[PDB]
Amino acid sequence: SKPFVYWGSGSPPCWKVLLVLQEKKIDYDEKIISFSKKEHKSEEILELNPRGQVPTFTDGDVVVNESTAICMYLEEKYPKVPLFPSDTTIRAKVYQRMFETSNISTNVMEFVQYKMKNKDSIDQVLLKEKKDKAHVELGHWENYLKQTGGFVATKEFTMADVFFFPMVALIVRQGANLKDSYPNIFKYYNMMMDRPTIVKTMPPHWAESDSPGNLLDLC
Amino acid sequence: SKPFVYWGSGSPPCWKVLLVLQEKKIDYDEKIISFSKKEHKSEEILELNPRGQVPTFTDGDVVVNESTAICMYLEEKYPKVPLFPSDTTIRAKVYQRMFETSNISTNVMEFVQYKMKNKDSIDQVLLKEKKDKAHVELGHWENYLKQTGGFVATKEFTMADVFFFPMVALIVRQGANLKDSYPNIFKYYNMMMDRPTIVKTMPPHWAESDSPGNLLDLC
Repeated sequence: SKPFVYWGSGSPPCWKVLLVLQEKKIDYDEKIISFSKKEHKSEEILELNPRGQVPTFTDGDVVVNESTAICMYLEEKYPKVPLFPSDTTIRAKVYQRMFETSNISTNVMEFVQYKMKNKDSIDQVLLKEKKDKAHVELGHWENYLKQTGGFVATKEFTMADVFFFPMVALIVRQGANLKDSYPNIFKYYNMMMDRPTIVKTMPPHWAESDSPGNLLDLC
Repeated sequence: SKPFVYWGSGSPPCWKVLLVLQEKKIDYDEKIISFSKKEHKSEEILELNPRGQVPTFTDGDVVVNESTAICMYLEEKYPKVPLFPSDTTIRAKVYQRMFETSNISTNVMEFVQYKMKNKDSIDQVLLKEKKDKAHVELGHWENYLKQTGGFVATKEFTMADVFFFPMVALIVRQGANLKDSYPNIFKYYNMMMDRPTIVKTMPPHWAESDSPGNLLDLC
């Protein structure tokens, strides 16, 4: 009857879900949980999601948890505002961009991961690899955006941008200065940051919290 | 006109693609590359896939690389033999299982990862965590299979099994003894191993190569 979504601030998988709902204009109920207070580990969550993770989503009797699965279900259940074009060939490219975004987590966020799981423990001999790998990954997306001149997969907003943008917003959040090193991504970020649905779904805790600044040196 | 797939032995993302093609009975051309000889890094591959990875797939003018994207494209382009049921609610569960399989790589394969990236370097204090985490992850799937009594998402073979099985076959390949600890997964594995399409797509190099045996102690 009416989708309900349990989610938390700062979580790209949660953001993906909110963006799809907003873009498709679907009315939904929500429960903003507290990560710092471990509410994603509550019994109400576990009943619906034995992994005790967010997002956890329900829609009538339907219950779905994996962020990507939720997005796919919403696109299929509410076809009114399609986040995929109709041409099968073009759709293939949207799917390609969507799933390729996972490489950003691995190749880029690992630079932020390492600068924490053992910080104050120099190893710039290897650290060079990671930072360099982050630059290589970003290069791909820089090119993609350069090629489209608009969004990440086509000249129109699609499911691919739902997956991509949150990752870019997170990167900027960590203090990355993309203006001159990655002009197209920066331009993409600025355009998207002005999109009403994105404005509505910015992570609530970022406004009053300081940027961790783990990518201030990325460049 | 006729799909063409570049792929390598032992790669779950490649296996996923071959299974979809075989299950849907789509006729395709193929180029079996050599990982040990770095043919996935060839110029012919790079032209199609700048990441120099496999699987790389083409179908006429369409070019798609991400394994999941390839599978989605095939399901959409060749609807004759659907790997998804028609009911949107049930499809949601198939999507859920498909994407949740990624946790197996992270929670289970990490036990195999660690027992290599720094083997002969005891740390059973932490090692306990990893092994234990692998058991927790497998528990979920044990339950799922217990609940269905058949396949991983429903009582019918679906896209979810395409994603799941390769990961289980890999686990067994590493020497896991699931018979008594995870009876339903073992039963699932045996049934699937007898499925003609799986028989046809077993990783070619496994027959004459010894099992790495990194999960012989998992139990």
